Amino acid sequence: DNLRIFTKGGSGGMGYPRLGGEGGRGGDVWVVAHKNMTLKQLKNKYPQKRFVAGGGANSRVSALQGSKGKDCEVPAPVGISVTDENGQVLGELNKEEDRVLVAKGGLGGKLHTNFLPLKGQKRIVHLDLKVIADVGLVGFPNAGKSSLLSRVSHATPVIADYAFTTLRPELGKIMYNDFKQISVADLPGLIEGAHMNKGMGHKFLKHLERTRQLLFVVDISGFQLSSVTPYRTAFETIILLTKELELYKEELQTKPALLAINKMDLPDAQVKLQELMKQLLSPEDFLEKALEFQHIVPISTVTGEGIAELKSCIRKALDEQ
RNA sequence: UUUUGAUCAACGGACCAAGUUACCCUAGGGAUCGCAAUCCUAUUUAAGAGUUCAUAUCGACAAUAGGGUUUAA
Ligand SMILES: Nc1nc2c(ncn2[C@@H]2O[C@H](COP(=O)(O)OP(=O)(O)NP(=O)(O)O)[C@@H](O)[C@H]2O)c(=O)[nH]1
Ligand SMILES: [Mg+2]
Ligand SMILES: [Mg+2]
Ligand SMILES: [Mg+2]
Ligand SMILES: [Mg+2]
Ligand SMILES: [Mg+2]
Repeated sequence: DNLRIFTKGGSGGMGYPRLGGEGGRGGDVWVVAHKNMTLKQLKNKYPQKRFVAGGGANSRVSALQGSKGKDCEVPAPVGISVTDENGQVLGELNKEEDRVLVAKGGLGGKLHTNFLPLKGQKRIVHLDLKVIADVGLVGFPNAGKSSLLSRVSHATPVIADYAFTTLRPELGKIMYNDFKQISVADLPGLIEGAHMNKGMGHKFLKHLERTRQLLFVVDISGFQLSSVTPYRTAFETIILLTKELELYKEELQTKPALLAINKMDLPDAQVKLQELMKQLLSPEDFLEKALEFQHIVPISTVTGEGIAELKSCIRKALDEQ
């Protein structure tokens, strides 16, 4: 849902000398909102990504003025954010019936002025519909987010046995007895830092920006997880999780977030729970500023223990804001 | 006792005569492609730059098809 498109403005019609007058302005490119299903159409159908607008009509005998040209339109999903090639946000078609002048039609060719014709503007426009979920799930690889989403919903999420798996976020809506549906999306496990875009990087991290709230899975196996070389403590992971989010965007840290303990079934994990209870809250032997929302609940996937309790806490936060 | 006379130029030249008709009439006949000169475009060129985990090409200059313009009552 993060495609890209190129467009070209129509050319200006050439003027008719001997009092004929101005030529028509070139056609303009307006990205037009349509049914949200159109997103698949744009990226997949019409593989050629160049969209061109009709050039302005040339002046005709009897000193007819230009026809102003023929505009071209690009269907887009609702809620999409229109951004420039450099990443500048031109606009977002948040609601339907929303058109944006992404490209400018060529200035109408006027014989009296300096320029007889003028060519239409052309540019690369990035179009992305980063998942605007009610809340987002953020965790390290092998955290269990896919397993956690598997139990709450029936989305058959891909289970990441190894790191760098489940690259594409999977949107799952959680039903409640109150008949309220809350969308939860599971992204792939993130690496430490990633401010330099190491490994996976923060390219997929743009999706969380849209999400109103963040869900932090805390794998107890994560505590001192090998991570290949060094072994990282869970307390360290939380600090790094907060630190890396702040580096990518300050607002991300300020946004509401929740904590989700995972893999507490193991008796050794239960011993760690007291370590998790000890870590944070009371000052620890620290090894940037970090933020603790305190919305942490002890649960285990696979065994499906305590899952129902967490659901209530998530709903309370959503209802609050 | 030898000669001269025309924008008679409608130029084989009436000495000297314009409009108008739906108010009309008669006799009839009828019908009932080229060059150039720039400028746009489209396809094939690509000189170039390019490019970067549901992520890119555009495009000099040409070639070719169209549409204009200057170029001839
Ligand atoms: N003991 C235990 N094992 C679990 C639990 N949750 C997941 N696992 C195991 O850990 C494996 C790793 O996959 P998992 O962490 O679920 O995938 P993911 O959450 O999508 N990983 P990623 O963080 O990269 O997105 C699973 O296939 C499963 O065998 C849990 O609560 N307890
Ligand atoms: Mg005559
Ligand atoms: Mg004669
Ligand atoms: Mg003769
Ligand atoms: Mg009358
Ligand atoms: Mg009368």
